[PDB]
Amino acid sequence: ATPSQKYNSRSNRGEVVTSFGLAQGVSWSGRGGAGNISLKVLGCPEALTGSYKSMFQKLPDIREVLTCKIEELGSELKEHYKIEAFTPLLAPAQEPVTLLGQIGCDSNGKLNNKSVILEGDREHSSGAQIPVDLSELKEYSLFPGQVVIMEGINTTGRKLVATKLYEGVPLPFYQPTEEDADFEQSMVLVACGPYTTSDSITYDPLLDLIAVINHDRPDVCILFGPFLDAKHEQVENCLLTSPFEDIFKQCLRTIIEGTRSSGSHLVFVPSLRDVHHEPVYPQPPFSYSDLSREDKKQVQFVSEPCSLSINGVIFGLTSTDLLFHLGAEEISSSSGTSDRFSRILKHILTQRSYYPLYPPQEDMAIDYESFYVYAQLPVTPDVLIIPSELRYFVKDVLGCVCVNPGRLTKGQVGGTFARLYLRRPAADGAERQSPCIAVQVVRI
Amino acid sequence: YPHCLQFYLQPPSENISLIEFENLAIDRVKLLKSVENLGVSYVKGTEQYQSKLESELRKLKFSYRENLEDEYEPRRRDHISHFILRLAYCQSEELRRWFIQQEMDLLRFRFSILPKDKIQDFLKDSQLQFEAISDEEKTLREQEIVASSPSLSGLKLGFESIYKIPFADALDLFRGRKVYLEDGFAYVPLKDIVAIILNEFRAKLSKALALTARSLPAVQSDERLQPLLNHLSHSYTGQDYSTQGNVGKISLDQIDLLSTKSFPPCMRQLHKALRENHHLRHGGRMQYGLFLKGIGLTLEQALQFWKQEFIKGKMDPDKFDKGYSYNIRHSFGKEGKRTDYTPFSCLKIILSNPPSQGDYHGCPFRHSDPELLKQKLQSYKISPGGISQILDLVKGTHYQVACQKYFEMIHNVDDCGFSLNHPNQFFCESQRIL
Amino acid sequence: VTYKGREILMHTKEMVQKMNLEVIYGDTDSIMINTNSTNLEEVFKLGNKVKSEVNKLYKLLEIDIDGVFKSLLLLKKKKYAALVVEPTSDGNYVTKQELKGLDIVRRDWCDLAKDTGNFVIGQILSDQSRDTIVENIQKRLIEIGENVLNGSVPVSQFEINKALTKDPQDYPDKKSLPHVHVALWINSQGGRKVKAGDTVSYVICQDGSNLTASQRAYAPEQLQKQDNLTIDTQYYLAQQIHPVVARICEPIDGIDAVLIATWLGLDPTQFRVHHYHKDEENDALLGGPAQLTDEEKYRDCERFKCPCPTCGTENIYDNVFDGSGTDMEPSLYRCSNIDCKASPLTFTVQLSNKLIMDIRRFIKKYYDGWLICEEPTCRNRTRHLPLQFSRTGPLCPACMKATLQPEYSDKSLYTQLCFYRYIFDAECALEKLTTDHEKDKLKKQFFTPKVLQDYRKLKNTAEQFLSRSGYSEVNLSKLFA
Ligand code: SF4
Ligand SMILES: [Zn+2]
Ligand SMILES: [Zn+2]
Repeated sequence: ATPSQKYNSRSNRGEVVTSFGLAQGVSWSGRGGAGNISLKVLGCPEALTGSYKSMFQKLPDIREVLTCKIEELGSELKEHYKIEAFTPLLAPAQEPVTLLGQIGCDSNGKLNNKSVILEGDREHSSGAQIPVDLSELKEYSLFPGQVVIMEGINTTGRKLVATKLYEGVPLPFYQPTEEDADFEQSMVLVACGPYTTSDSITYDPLLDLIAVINHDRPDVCILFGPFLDAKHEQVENCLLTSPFEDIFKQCLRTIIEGTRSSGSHLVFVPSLRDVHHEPVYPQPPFSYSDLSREDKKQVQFVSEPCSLSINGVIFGLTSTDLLFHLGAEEISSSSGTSDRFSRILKHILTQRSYYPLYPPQEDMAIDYESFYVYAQLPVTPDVLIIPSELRYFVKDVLGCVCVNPGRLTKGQVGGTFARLYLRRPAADGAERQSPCIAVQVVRI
Repeated sequence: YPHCLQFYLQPPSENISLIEFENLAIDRVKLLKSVENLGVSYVKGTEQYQSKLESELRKLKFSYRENLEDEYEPRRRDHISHFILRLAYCQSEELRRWFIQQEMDLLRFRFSILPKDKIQDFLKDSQLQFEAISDEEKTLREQEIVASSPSLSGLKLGFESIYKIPFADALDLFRGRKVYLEDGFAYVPLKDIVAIILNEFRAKLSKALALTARSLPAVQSDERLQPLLNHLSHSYTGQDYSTQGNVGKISLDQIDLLSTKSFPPCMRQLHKALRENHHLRHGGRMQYGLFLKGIGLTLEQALQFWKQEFIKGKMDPDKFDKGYSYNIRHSFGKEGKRTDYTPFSCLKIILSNPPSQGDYHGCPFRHSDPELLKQKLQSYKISPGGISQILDLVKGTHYQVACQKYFEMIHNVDDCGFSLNHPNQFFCESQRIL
Repeated sequence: VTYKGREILMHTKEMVQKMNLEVIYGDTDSIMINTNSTNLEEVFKLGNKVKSEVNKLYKLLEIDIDGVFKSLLLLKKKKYAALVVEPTSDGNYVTKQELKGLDIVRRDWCDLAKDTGNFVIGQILSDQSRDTIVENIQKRLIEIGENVLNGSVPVSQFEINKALTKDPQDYPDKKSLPHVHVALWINSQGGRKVKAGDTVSYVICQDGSNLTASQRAYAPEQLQKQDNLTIDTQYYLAQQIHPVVARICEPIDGIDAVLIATWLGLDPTQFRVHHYHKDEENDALLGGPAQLTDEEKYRDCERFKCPCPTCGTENIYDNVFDGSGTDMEPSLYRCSNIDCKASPLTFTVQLSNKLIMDIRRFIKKYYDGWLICEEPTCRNRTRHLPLQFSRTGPLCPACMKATLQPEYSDKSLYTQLCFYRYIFDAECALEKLTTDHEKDKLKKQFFTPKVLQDYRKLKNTAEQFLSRSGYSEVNLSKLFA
């Protein structure tokens, strides 16, 4: 009937929208569960193997987390750039003096090019704040809560004027081994919910996704949340006749049973929009009980943000729309000269965390102790997965290939999902050799 | 928890809900305060004292002889409660001494309850060795025990069990040559055994409290336990329960006779000062108004009462409205609670806002010197012996026990049957006596 | 050394308390003692006696008298207003007018507000008794409220001035700032523009557009030349005069911000609806409550709303039972709408689902981390926790001398969750009524096993959130470590 009528009458069915890497045949397929497939969570003290501890916050401890982050980034940047020595923010120095601190918006609104303050660290500036003037600065790209070293001149001690910004240095890549190069090419599927149109519960997009998974027989499939969106009008009005947990269990069991024949490994990444799960960031892995031996072997539940390795390739998984949040509150010298996505991804890779913006967007809850101990980048990931409301894309920045597949369903219109081959190349030769080979964002 | 008595020297490491934490702390504070008051009023050995403390322990479900319920709930409650109170009381030396005294009284009582047949295992379970001699050995050495025995009259060596203990553990006992020794082991009766047990327990408790006092700064950081543990004893009331919202039928005219028949001394003298002077300072006005609200005076009745008294003050009734009716209605009404919404308690009256010149509020026992206490008691027509014992209790800083004795005197009864902690409870019990 | 110092200081505090005095403040460098004495010589001899007894208790401690205050209003460390008693010859003394920490940081106050603040501070620093001071202040506040309400006050006194640090268009929060709104209006409609460093004058007005006050800020001459709109008296009473006076009067015992609102006008209802309930709480209470009761515990907690699926009528669930006396009926037995015959007990699922959403929202609201400055005059409302910190808490970036604290405290959220579980805790609610035969008849007539299971499920829907709830349980291992 009328519900989800567009999905039954969409012409773009199965038509690839974007390609990256090398030209590849339309008949994308893998070997399925056959062959040696490695799938291991990595780094960052195990990234919430268990559920959680608390929803109780302490201001001094949040302060400790923030200052520790600032000081760690500062030590790394100082040792890399061979900076002589930092100075207190409030010290009036006639000669240009390097200053360390995190950027912040003066008021509670969107950051403006002349409404920016620098907040220092305790061990150098005692956490003092000082306005910064960007009139003299030529090229810059800032957002709230990013750690920066600014070499401006401050002759009065009450207002700094910027003169140069130090591009932050990314983490070293993941050093492979002989076993990693011993892996043949494997195809990876990645899709992000919601899996039903804005006015439906039939979950037709999920059925189409299951069909394509079965047909292609990919090696590993990443499914981001939400699986029953909290913002869905059906649940926002609490018209459902079944508990949230029951509906989520039904959807998960349908997904699991649908892909039994494919033999493809399956991983579920939670999202903040999941109504039933805990609404806090970072999120622990989903909970499920009805698992057989084969199902338990084929399905893994991972936390979010998660940094898992498939066949020795570091994947950066984050379900929250980080790109949109950063773009909302990011300022830069030039807009059309460079791509916004490029510099936002640059910031994500540089800041060494899975959510560098601070304070986060209103529709987001971050537990800062668990975030500090579980949501830090271990190494510049080989591939970064950031499903975002922004348009789908596949960029290659600082070596890392960042893919935004896009939401699987926009309102009532069709969405897109990303396939990508992955093959660790020769152990030696070119200095940088991205394991990713080809990427195809394709319409569902 | 092998035994009911136990020595508290192994802190628990479980997890409990915050509500359980607060309930345990409050229950144990109530038990300790009851122990103190009951020991002060009565004698520590009379069957009345033991029975009353038994009833208190049963109602607070803190200890009992071994059974299914005792294994799980009362013993763990006692353990965690004792350690929470350790956290609460290690702040000051006076608090430490008070806690030690009352814990010693409680331990002595519990020991007296404990049947003899089990004491042995308790001593074994206490982790220090005391050995009981055999009947044959007791018969053989009865003459020696009697000869070495203290001034205890006669040769009667009754059924009291005799134990074999190293002389080291009876230093203060055998140092006076008042006990028999054999191969370095001393033979002691039950009373001296319990004395030794309590002495060692006191030493252990003192050391533990000193350590907790040193360790406090680490644990005081928590914000959801500071307001509870800081004033657990100093300024926390043991379930006054005489809160705002009571019901009753009080006639405004009758107030006067009630004041001379069923009011505690604080409210009695505050009412007399009001009637005689037609005016009260801020503190006394608030205290008495809150008390009248507590006893059952409705808002219109209270407004009429205060207005009628203030017409005699020679000031404009419209001025009365605009000035004080707002305050009275706010007291009877909306937010600002815990200072205006709630009637005061004996503890708050004693410990807060000492009266000054021209101010008649406060507990008379705590805030007026003995000469004026005697004057007031004489004016209240109480027997001289009653006045003497009231003054004795006041000198012992047991003001509430003194008020309890005053209640018994004026009501011409022997035992009041409760433990006053709130003036409105005083009035309610008096009305119950009619 | 610090431990011994704290020990001796606490002992001195308790001892001087035993001396029938009361100590109001002290940190290892000073002790303010309230003497309850109006005789200077008596105070001096009492100070000498306490010094002598503490000295003979601690031989080498050399205490001394630093100063005497005839009357003092205490608000915080180095925050007070006092009449310093400078002793002159022949025992006479001069009441030098001193006060620290009363400085106001922002200059966006009406002339009338400044006058009211000056009057209040002068009255409090007068030598007359507490009752007379309170009576004078109340009379003046009532007179000012009536004068403003009836329009007798000159409009010129309602004018407000505020400087412009940046250009009007460069303020990120231009929506919420009245002065930048007026700057934009004058720049657009008028001629000469307003630049950084200039001062803009504005007066709030009532347009009837149900907008925020900041959006209604109008120029003074614009108001004088327009008649369709008038001055917003309610705004001026709520957050232009109440802040200044309550910053000083609130600490006084027996007077509360609610009482000031009642004196000033018809705010009380909408005020306590729009009132901050943070500084009111203070554990200083010397023996008041033990653990309160459910009535006063869950008073601030938001009640559980729910739409009836059949009719859509709103239902409020503020307790397990509803009615009075004989008709103690479960709130789920019948829909709040008399016309609707659908028992909510049928729609438990929806209920549970809604409950989830509600608690979910609250969690997010708690994690927004909105910090508010405590000084009523500033009341800066930010979300970026400042690294700069004070002894008690975060330092206000606007008030370099103040303390931020959460808008939605963690314990507020804990109380909300406990209220949610209590609303459906049928078993416990069955133990609060004394009349046993009433319990028997009521439970046999409604509390069948099915409804018990439904209520238990509703309990669990919030108990599963409470189990992982942030030190709602205390770990003894850490405590006794
Ligand atoms: S003990 Fe309580 S009731 Fe008795 S006089 Fe003192 S305050 Fe009043
Ligand atoms: Zn209905
Ligand atoms: Zn402030």
